[PDB]
Amino acid sequence: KLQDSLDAGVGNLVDADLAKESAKLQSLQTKQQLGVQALSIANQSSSSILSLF
Amino acid sequence: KLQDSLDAGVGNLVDADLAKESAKLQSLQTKQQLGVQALSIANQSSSSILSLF
Repeated sequence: KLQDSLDAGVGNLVDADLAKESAKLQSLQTKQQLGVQALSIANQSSSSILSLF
Repeated sequence: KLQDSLDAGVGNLVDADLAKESAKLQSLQTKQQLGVQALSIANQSSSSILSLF
C-alpha cells in the first residue's frame, strides 16, 4: 500500500491533465494560424506606397 | 471417557464449521468475479480521453 501511495504521489506531482491539454492544443493551433495570417498582413505594408510612384 | 473428552475439546478448539465456510466460499467467489470486473472498469480510464485528440 505504501508503494502504491508513493507512485500515485509521483503521478500527482508530474502527470499532465490531458483533457485540459486538448483544449489548449486546439486554441494554440487556431492562434498559430491567426499569427501566420497576421504576419502576412504585416508583410504587405511596403507594397501600399508603390501606387504613389 | 477422559481421552474422548480431550479429543472432543481439541476439536472444539481447532475444527472449522464447514456449513458456515460453504456460504463464505460462495460469497467470496462472487466477490472475486466482481473485483475482476471492477478492475476491468478501472483499466478503461485512459482510453476515455483518446477521443479528445
